[PDB]
Amino acid sequence: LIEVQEGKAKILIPKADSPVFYNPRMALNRDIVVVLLNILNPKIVLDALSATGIRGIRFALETPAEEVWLNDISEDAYELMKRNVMLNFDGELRESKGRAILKGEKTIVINHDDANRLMAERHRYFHFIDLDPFGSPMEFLDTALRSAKRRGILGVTATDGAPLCGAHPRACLRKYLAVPLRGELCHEVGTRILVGVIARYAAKYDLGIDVILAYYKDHYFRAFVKLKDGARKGDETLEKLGYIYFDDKTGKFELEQGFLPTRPNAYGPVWLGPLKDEKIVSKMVKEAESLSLARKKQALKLLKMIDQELDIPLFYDTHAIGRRLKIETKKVEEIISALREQGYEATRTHFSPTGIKTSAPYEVFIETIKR
Ligand SMILES: C[S@@+](CCC(N)C(=O)[O-])C[C@@H]1OC(n2cnc3c(N)ncnc32)C(O)[C@@H]1O
Repeated sequence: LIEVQEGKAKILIPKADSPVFYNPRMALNRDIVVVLLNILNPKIVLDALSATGIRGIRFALETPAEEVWLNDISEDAYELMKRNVMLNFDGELRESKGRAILKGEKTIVINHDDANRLMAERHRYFHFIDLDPFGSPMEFLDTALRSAKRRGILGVTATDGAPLCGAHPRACLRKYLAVPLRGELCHEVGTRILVGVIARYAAKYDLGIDVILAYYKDHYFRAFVKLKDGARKGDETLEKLGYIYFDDKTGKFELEQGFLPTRPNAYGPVWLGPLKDEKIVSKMVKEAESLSLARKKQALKLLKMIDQELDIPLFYDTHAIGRRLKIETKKVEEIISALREQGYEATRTHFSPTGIKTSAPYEVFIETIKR
């Protein structure tokens, strides 16, 4: 059992297969949540699957959250959670039947249980829930949508890019109830599928969603959504769903808005609405800068890219399109400059190193990239 530090938190992690899971590479993902929570200010928050407890501990130490819940089904994780919490906080941790509570400046609740059972007990209780599972979050989604306030925030992660990026089509249909698209656009389609499944599951509770921030990074998808209260809110949310058509011979895509597609070879359903709230993401860049984070340089690099990134469905991948059409292409920076000079919005995208988001028609893009 060695000690490590992440952000303002110091935790004990076992040494190697490990009894309690901890991934230092996820320090960035945790930094982004911290930044967002300092903008939204949720009071009651839940770290549904905390393992070592690092996420919830940082929520308590680095954000305005007043009541923080840490939960894990593993006995080992639970014991480690209590230890690391008391490693960062003073006081006596009162425990009773797989539940330990500390009532200090911040109220910390440590629970040993199935996330679905805990969330079912806390109906319409949390202002913010963070679902960070090992793989798919689908077995916890429906209950999280009932555990969060009707105007709460949901932070969702999916680490199984295989089905979301199209490698495992069958699994994607089973888990996400959507037809995935392979290729250069898969990182974004996977992200829009995640957001779209959250929107679809939310509808039955007469709730809609506004995406605060949804992105892809190092083989995992993240979606922060704000629940909207009302049947009409839910109707308008479903109206933002749609499908994608992809011509594998050219890289040209088409979009169809609607609950159901009306042509063959449709991919989706996917969320065709905004993948970010401009104002909030803009504020996150500033907030990240004024905060001490675990991976501050990587967090700013990602947030700045997303901040300047055009918020529009899909993009054109210079490399992939070049390979499909069998043509030579210009460099990305040369293409963006050329597109802007012609009056079209054009930016790079975090979804791909060679991707370009632009309002320009496919044909205009092709004429511009042709070298
Ligand atoms: C990759 S880890 C989570 C990490 C994290 N939240 C962070 O930033 O370190 C997911 C894990 O979820 C678990 N788990 C699996 N099923 C669960 C369930 N039904 N309820 C609560 N926890 C569960 C674990 O035992 C384990 O600690």
